[PDB]
Amino acid sequence: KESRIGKQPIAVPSNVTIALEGQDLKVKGPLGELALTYPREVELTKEESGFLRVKKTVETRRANQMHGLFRTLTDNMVVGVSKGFEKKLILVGVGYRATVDGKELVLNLGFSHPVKMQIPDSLKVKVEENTRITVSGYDKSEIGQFAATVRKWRPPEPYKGKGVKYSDEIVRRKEGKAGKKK
Amino acid sequence: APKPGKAKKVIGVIKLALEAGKATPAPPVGPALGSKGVNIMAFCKDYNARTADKPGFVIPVEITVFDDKSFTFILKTPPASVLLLKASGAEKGSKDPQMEKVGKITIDQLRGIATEKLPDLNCTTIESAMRIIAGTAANMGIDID
Amino acid sequence: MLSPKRTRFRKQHRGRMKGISYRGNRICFGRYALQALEPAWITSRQIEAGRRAMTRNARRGGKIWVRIFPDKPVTVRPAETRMGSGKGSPEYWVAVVKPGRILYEISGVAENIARRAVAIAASKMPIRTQFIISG
Amino acid sequence: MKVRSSVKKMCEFCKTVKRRGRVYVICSSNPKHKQRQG
RNA sequence: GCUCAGUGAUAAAGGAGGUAGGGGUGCAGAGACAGCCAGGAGGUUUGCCUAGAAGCAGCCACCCUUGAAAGAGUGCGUAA
Repeated sequence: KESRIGKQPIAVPSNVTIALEGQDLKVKGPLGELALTYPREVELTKEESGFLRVKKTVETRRANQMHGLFRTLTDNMVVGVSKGFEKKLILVGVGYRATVDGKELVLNLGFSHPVKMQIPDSLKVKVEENTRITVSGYDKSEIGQFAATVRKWRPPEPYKGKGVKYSDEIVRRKEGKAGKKK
Repeated sequence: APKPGKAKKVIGVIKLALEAGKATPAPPVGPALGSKGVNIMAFCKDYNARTADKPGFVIPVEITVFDDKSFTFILKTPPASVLLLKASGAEKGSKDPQMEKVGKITIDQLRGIATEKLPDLNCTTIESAMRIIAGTAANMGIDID
Repeated sequence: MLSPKRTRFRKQHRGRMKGISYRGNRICFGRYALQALEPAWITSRQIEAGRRAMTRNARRGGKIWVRIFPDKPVTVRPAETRMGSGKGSPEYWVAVVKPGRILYEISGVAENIARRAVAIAASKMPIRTQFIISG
Repeated sequence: MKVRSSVKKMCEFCKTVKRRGRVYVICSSNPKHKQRQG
């Protein structure tokens, strides 16, 4: 089944400049600047050719756990500070709508009181329609984690699928009626 | 594919197994394609009319409704099983294939059935069509000469 | 390690599973086989629940062979103290399944169908079982 | 999720992933296949 | 040199690519495997049974044709 390890060469266009000093590589771009801390026992340098390089100490099975890890934490920041990321959220059910009020967003999902969600840093939220809830971000952890909190309230029930669901999310509509004999 | 025909499919089509001259009853055809769109009143007259060229067996009918009230259908050839029953002169098949035989058919029979039922079989030569239906009689307990 | 027997004056001592010495058969009947690792007191309710299961996942196929047979009776005390020896038939009877000896045998079928068949049969056995093939 | 001692996969849609020393089996097909301990 | 369990300072059948060492085998730049895209056909709506069951209750049969590929066929599903 699954194949062998494989690196994903993602660097330059110089739309993103890297600057490593000590177990802390800096990522820049036309959007913003991100920073992540990396453990020791590993080295990283900026090749003159134009590719994020990374090496390991030995060829142990434990080394692959690290090398094969940092390999992504160096590319997700690239496309994150260039192509950017935007997640679309769609709601279902009567009475469910999305409306912005400045830096905060309010929703109404059955709750007697309109729940409010604050927008952190390095993240932007927009609402084109009362059914669409897009949230642009830089990295992936923030924009992603912020997508779980906005769906943590009331997820789509396996009966009608209402509340908050990601873009093009197949909740798989299941028949609520039971007892019937085929 | 030496035999053209591969076109668009899956468009809300219904297939039944009525008999030539039998579609007027309510209980039968009634529930069938009744809530689809076609009117039960129609079809019947246009069915026993085209199937009047050979009334005595069942002919595979293909009903395809549209966005309107109208409808269209095409007449096909009878099953490769019912035919083997007519040539063998038997009502139903056997209970245990090979173990118990109900009748036998000559080579000319299987050959004639492959020809009459050719514009529905995806084959190239004649020696194939016959061998295609030959495996059908080996299931209803009917050995071939 | 049991099979249908016949009436007789069966009623002797218990016995005692000794070293692997005795048991040490091979693979004669059937393609694959199944052996044990440690002796024990296999009852009839175990061999029957294991044999039927061996063909339960097959149904109408090859043939099952039994190269084993019980002997050592089994006497159990009701609930009172200890005045004398047990009966020998309260619960059942057993024997000795020492390692090295062959148990079940399957053949006339594929390798996979004959592989899973022994699997369930091994679950019915209280003692660990070792899967083999031939050679 | 059904505890049980011997988890074992259910359908082909089982990935059987070990998490925190606890072998889990998430099935996107039928939640009934989703087991905890194993 | 291994374990990184604090197991070692209790405890089984069974279950899991957690993991070290040695040998061997299958597929493999007449390019395999994971993933992505597309096809997955016709008779056989098969026989029997059933109010009905047309891969998919069950029993038996489980061959053939057109092709690069496709089994009267796995799981879900429909009263069908």
